[PDB]
Amino acid sequence: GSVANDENCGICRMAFNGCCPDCKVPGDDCPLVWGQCSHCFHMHCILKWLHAQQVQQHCPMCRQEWKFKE
Ligand SMILES: [Zn+2]
Ligand SMILES: [Zn+2]
Ligand SMILES: [Zn+2]
Repeated sequence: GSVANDENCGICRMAFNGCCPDCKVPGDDCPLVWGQCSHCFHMHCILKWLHAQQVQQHCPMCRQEWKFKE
């Protein structure tokens, strides 16, 4: 669990210090992407979330215009 840990994604609830679920990559070019806010999701993941669904663009969590923050 009931703890509030933001160290885990929301789409695949994985540790930012790990490799994507659908990606068996060792750890070379598979980092993560952050948003306007603490929001931190895996590039490929999030990217696909918005790159697959054009209907809604608003962040998958906040109602703010999804921003590909650095
Ligand atoms: Zn990956
Ligand atoms: Zn966000
Ligand atoms: Zn993800």
